[PDB]
Amino acid sequence: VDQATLDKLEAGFKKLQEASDCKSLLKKHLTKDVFDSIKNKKTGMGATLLDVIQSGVENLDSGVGIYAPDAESYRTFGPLFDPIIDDYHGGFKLTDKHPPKQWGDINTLVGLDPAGQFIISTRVRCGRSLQGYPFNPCLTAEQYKEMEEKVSSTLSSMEDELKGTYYPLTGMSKATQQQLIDDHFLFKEGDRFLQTANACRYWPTGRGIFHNDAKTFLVWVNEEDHLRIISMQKGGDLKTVYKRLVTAVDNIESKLPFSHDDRFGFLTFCPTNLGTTMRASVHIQLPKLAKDRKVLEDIASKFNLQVRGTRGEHTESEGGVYDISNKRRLGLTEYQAVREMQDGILEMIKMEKAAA
Ligand SMILES: Nc1ncnc2c1ncn2[C@@H]1O[C@H](COP(=O)(O)OP(=O)(O)O)[C@@H](O)[C@H]1O
Ligand SMILES: NC(=O)NCCC[C@H](N)C(=O)O
Ligand SMILES: [Mg+2]
Repeated sequence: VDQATLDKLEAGFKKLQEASDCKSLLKKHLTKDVFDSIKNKKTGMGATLLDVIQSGVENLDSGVGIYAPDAESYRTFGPLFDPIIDDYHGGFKLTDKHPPKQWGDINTLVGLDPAGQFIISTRVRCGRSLQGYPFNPCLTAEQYKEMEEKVSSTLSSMEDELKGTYYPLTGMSKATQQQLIDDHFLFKEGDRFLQTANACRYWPTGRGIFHNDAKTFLVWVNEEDHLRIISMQKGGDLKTVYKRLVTAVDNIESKLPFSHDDRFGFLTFCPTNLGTTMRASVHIQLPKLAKDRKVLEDIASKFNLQVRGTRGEHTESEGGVYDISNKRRLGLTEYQAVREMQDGILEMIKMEKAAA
């Protein structure tokens, strides 16, 4: 680690201390001891502590504030990652290891809202990293192009329900891009948390989206993770949505090598996405319970759920529509993660019906 970087870290640490109302896990867990213990360390790819905490230093409204530039970072900077990961995922000890992949019995999942008055749409995503490629901040432009080639070529072999077409962001019309984002299908462009993590270099080179014609099965290429594999549709038929995701991921896994860690399960760029990498969500209206989004969030938290705005994290609810999902992804199985959403949403709906 050089001097210019040390200077910036000391100043960043200072900034976090002075931000009396900053509530990120970065601020909470980057103690002086922790800070001093790892600030002079560097990975084989040259990732430093600055590359890890910079997004959280610059964006004090971060909930977490850190990312892993490469896989090594998770251990090189363990003293910071470890407490943050344990905290976010609701208990995960130094000696704990994420369980083996287990989709569980899909037939035990139910329709989340049969009368159709609360839930708008249901979505399940996972993320994967390609073996042999580091995370965004360590990628070159050429690697983005190489990965895009590997993934798009693989997805051309999908068949039946999953058969579809790859659409590069490069050459994509502004109108087509904006509509896909508005309809909740395509990742947004220009995220300040990702940008400051240097996760968006060379944009839009290598970025794009694959989907079947119905857009119930989608794969994001080279956004936050190398792949995000998504199943979604209108309504509350979680069983179908989840079954389609399982089929797609099992099939893609036989073709592409993805990075998996004995302790952290599937590796991802953000520590919140480790393990199952799974975020199962609904877009839902709960007018009585949502009469104050902070009350809504307090209720959700007891069910281990997270509340986001309509256009994703770091956005507001529009027209009473909230994104509610399992928060935890690591230290529980895929089945357990999706069941936390199912169970929590079914009960929150019951509470809404009962509320005055
Ligand atoms: N249950 C859902 N139904 C429809 N669209 C959804 C649902 N949950 C999330 N989305 C959309 O997914 C996109 C990604 O949002 P983000 O909050 O960035 O999720 P991720 O963890 O998938 O990256 C946004 O456009 C958001 O509207
Ligand atoms: N909504 C979320 O919890 N997103 C995961 C972390 C995103 C961003 N780096 C943050 O810390 O807010
Ligand atoms: Mg996202």
